[PDB]
Amino acid sequence: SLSSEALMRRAVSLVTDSTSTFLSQTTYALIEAITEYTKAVYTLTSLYRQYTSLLGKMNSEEEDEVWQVIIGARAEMTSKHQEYLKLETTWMTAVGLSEMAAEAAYQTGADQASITARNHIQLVKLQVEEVHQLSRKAETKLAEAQIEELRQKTQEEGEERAESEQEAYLRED
Amino acid sequence: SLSSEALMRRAVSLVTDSTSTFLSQTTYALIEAITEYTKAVYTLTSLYRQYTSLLGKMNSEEEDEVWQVIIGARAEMTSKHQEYLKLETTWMTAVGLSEMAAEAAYQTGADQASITARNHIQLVKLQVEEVHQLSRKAETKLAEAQIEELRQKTQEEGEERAESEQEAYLRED
Amino acid sequence: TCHADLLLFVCKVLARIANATRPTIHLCEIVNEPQLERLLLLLVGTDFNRGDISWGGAWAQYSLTCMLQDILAGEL
Amino acid sequence: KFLSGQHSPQVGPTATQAMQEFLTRLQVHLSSTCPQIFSEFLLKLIHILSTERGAFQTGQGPLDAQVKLLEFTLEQNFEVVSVSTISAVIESVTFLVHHYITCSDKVMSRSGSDSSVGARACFGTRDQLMFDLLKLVNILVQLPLSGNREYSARPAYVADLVLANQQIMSQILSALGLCNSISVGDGLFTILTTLSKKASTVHMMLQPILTYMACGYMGRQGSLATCQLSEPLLWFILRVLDTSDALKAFHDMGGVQLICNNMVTSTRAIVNTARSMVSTIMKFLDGIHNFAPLGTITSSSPTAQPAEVLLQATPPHRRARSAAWSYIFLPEEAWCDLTIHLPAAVLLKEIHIQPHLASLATCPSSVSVEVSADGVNMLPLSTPVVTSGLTYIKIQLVKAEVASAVCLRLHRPRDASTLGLSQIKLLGLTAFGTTSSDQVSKTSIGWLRLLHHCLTHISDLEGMMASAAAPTANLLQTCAALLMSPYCGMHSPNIEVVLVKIGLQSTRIGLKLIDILLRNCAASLNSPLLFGRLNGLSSDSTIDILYQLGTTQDPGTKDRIQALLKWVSDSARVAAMEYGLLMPSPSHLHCVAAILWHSYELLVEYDLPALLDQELFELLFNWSMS
Amino acid sequence: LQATPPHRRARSAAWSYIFLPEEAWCDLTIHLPAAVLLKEIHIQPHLASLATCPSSVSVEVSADGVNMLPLSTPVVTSGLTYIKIQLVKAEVASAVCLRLHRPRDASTLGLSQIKLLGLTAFGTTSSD
Amino acid sequence: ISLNQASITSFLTVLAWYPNTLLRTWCLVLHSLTLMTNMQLESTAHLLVSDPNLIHVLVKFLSGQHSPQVGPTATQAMQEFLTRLQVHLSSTCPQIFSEFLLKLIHILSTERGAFQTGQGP
Repeated sequence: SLSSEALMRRAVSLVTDSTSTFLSQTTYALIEAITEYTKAVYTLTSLYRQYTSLLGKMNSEEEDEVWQVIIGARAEMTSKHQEYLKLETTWMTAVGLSEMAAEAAYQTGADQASITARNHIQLVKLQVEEVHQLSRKAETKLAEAQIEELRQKTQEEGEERAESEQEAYLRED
Repeated sequence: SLSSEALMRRAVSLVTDSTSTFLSQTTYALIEAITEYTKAVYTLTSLYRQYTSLLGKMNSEEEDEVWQVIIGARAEMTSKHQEYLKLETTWMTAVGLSEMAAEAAYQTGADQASITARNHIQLVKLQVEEVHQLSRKAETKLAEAQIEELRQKTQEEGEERAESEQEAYLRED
Repeated sequence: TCHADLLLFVCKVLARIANATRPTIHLCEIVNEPQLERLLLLLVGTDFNRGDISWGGAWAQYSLTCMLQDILAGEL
Repeated sequence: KFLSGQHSPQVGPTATQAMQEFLTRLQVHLSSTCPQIFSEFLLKLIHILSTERGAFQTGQGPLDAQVKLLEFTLEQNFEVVSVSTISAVIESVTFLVHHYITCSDKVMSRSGSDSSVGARACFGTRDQLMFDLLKLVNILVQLPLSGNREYSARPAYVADLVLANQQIMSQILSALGLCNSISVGDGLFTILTTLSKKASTVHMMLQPILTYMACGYMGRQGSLATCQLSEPLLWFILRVLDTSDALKAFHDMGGVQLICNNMVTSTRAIVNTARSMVSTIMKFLDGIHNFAPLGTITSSSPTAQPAEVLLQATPPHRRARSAAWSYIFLPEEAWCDLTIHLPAAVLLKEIHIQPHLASLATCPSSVSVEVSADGVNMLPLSTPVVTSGLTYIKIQLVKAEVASAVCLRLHRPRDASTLGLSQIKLLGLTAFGTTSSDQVSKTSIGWLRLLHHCLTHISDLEGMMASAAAPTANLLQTCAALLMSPYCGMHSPNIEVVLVKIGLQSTRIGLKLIDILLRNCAASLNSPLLFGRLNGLSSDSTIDILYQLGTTQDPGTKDRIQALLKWVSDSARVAAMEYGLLMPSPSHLHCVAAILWHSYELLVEYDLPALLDQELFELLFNWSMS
Repeated sequence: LQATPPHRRARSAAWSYIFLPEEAWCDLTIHLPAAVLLKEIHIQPHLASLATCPSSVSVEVSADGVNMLPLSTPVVTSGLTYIKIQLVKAEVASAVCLRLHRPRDASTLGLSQIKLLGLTAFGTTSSD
Repeated sequence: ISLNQASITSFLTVLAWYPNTLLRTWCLVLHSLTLMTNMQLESTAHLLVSDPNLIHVLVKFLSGQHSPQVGPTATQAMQEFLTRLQVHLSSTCPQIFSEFLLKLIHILSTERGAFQTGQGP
């Protein structure tokens, strides 16, 4: 049936291009929430530097207020993380739809549509992995700032602990 | 971003209606091919019934021509069987696509789209399985006609074979 | 010094020849008691089979079994 | 009772922690006054659990709690423990572990998370328990014995009693022979290594090894019966044979004759499974490969959905909302069956079943695999594998089986009336073709590796070993066969060393060795034959051996050279008119010439020119002009 | 713990546990404000991904809420869409510790809801 | 291929002491015993039932990550084996088969038996 297969091929090209546009919008929403997450990550990084600059016993209206802002930043980062994770779950569902569409394109013989699908899938996945690399970069620098904050915090802690042992030794011993 | 998620939901609605278009088209092509297969099935059935009426020497100058026609009918029916089975493979591909699309819909909260897709799938699957029921009846009736053809052939040729043994015994033995 | 791949064809040829003759060749016409005992010990003997390691491998075992079965069936 | 036992057999961390807590308190309270009774109690406890029809032997009871007990026992001190109980536990434990290795299951199914090493695997669950028992045995054999040999001390050791115990040693050595290259095999190997280190005399260690090497399966006798060797056991024997004293003792007890006799006998008892020119011819006529797509899959239930989609090589997308195949269980049905008929028998190695990942509740709770080599009479491979909670079902056959049909009996899911499957793979090999893609255990090479080590490990003793090894009948014919066979776990150069050292230890076998290489290499239903190889075939190895025989300076050199020249004249004479004479190797003729040349330039101590008479020279001229 | 269960098709497990490679059991201790006559414990696994359902569940109950006592040997729970553990003999329980075994084929354990059904000594909830 | 009384006795003895009897081995054993009851040797079934090693063998069989079950095929073989014993003994001496069944069930039920410990298929 010439008309039947021709139209069915054309329809699978429509499914392919719709699923491509959808997956693009999904990648864009995912990238948006990943970007907001990244922003929050860099914010938390700077806030860790701040808190590290405020380590040792000093104005709690500075130290613990910076800590409170750090809590706010953490909440922002975590909520956006959860939302971009929902987006990414839907994004993987979208990838799955695009792949199933490419297989439909083969079964009908719209191999040109199947190829264009595969191309778009690859471009999207590449850019997504790229923004994932940006996310990992931000997260690695956040981890670095966490490590700096740990070094400083622990330093102060151990110093104070030693001094407290000596001050306890000043008495009754 | 409610606007972002709403545009996302409408994008998924677009995927859902384009998958419903492709699924409808594949269902229509499948129904056509199933119908023509069923046509060849009932044709071959009637042709076997005729050939059964032509069993034996009663009209060899007819038996051999109905046989040739039956060969052409077999070829047409079987090529259409394979064709509509590839078509049905594509149909199940489209069903799976539309289901994954409902999955993306539910994920994005386009529940109205998801339900529309699900009800479309149910309608399509029911109509498909109706034409499939017609095809399976036609195949059953072809099988029965072939069975009766085999019974009649094996009976008449068995009696003729016994007669041929008896006729070989009539002479020189 | 001999190889299992040749053994597979030896078994196949043996069975085919046995089943090809008009008075099908019976296993008793092929072997005597020590020979048949050694033949079966190749399949079941612990000097030729060590559990997971079978004489000539799974393919050799299967070919010998198939040859024996074919010869018997020709007899039967 | 506590350790002997739909609930899991485990007891959970809390109950298991209670048992450890109970035992730990016992240990602490007894430490300062009388810890020997606690250890005796543990060993008596472990003995009772290990005896036949005991908890360990039957696989009963809380495995976590049993392993925790075993782990706890491994940290205890066994000083001043009676030797009777120690020998009882070692006997019981070794019997158990030997039983475990011999009773290993035919199929193997692990989850993708599990990455443990099988028991039959060296130099890297019930396996942990068996390994834990073996660690205990290792600790016990190292205990020094008291003056009267009735209690552990604190320079003899329990190893002597173990080594003096023929049944215990037979079990350990036979058990290690079923292993292949930390797991159970490591435990057996470590224990055997421990026994050798602590043995009072090298004879104590060698006798069990020699006794094992002198018998067949389970100590049987017979002309063609020989012990099972394995790379771990062979590696251990080589370590045992590492010293000159051990090698001297091995020689003194008939070890060399034994291994040489075994090589001849075992070589008779094996057929080469390496592919040969028959396989090449099949290839000329045009890691494992999935044959499921080629097969037809059916089910005994008339109402089952067609499952051909399962056989397709390409699996559906992992998030597909509909299972490729689904089965609706009748309320009284526990098992559904899927029969895969293959067009021809294949060496089945694995069966992969992919459940519908989107709805794992429909995955079968268990799968019973039956395999039919003839495709008609199905035979269960093993008890059904528990499969609930598995995203992927990989059923590996430990021993690949010829299979033309595979019947999968899938148990109703725990919490669903429908069974959903995605794909079935039947992986394996064909007899021939492109899809047809422990040597020591399956060939006689292990004996030759032992023989080579004896000849070469300690040079100062080489002579003696060769003298002890040369006499055995058909030894040289067999070594030549192993020399000309495809690589089977021993590189050709090592075989060359054996042949050269055997042939050079006396003139008589040099003539026999030259005749074997040039004239007749066949053996001189139980007798060795070595019919499989053409006479006089030359290779890099044979050419080097002939050169080494010719150019080695010793009393026999003359005679050997004579033999070579004799073969030349014989060859030439036969040319002017036994297979080695009919088809003389051109490489060997050039090797004879090179021998003559290099002997002239080396200033040998015999009369080389006298051997080169004019009649032989005329023969060569007539031959070449022909 | 929420009284209203998540949607049966909730595509993401309400709670998930990532198993360390050496961890076999995860524990969940539910402390109640006061002792109740516990009769059943219902655990709802994430139905979308049953591979994360615990392979087995060991229930410990503490009448005083301090000294946990295993009820029985762990119940095999792999392949179950719903985990209903009925106590044959109702037990006074102020705390319940659920020890969930790592799934057979997953490194993460996903749960939706836990119900502790039972009665109180008195009040409206005090309903051979 | 007909085995003699000594052969069957040796088979049962080996099975009684055979330590490594896996499920495929058991299916082979049960199928073979089924066919042996059909042999013309005193009937072979009487020889089998009169041997205590037969009870030892079935006790081991019923005493046992795999499910404890044996699957329909192994279970069907065991049922087929028992059915053949019953049929051959019906016309001559069913009391020993019934006595065998109760002795079998008794052994399995005694303390530390299969039933008491909940082991086996």
